[PDB]
Amino acid sequence: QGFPMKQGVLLPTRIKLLLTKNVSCYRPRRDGERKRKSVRGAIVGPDLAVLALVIVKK
RNA sequence: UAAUUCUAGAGCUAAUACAUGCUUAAAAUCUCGACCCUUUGGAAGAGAUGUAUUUAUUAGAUAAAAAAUCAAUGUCUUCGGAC
Repeated sequence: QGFPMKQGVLLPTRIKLLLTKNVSCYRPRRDGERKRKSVRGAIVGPDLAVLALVIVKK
């Protein structure tokens, strides 16, 4: 669908959260505002469409 | 990702952003008290004191005169201690 992954939620799905200032996946327009957005969980599965890979040793 | 002032991973470098942290007069006054050897003693040395926070306890005088008194003392000693 488009949604990104967030480390800390122990589900293989997506859910609605109330994001805050210094946390990733959100960027506030005014000061002191918080929005409810929807983010995808931290467990991989057949639904994904990309994946991040860092070569820690070749 | 069909999509909205949606955003993920990897790589750089700044501040009146964020996090730390030194400098300086002399004086006085307190407490502790090495010693001292003595009467009625005096003393080295030590530490404490900005402002702000919280609690407790004191100063923050005043309507009109003079003695007797208990001692202590500033002082001329008048070694009385009156002042």
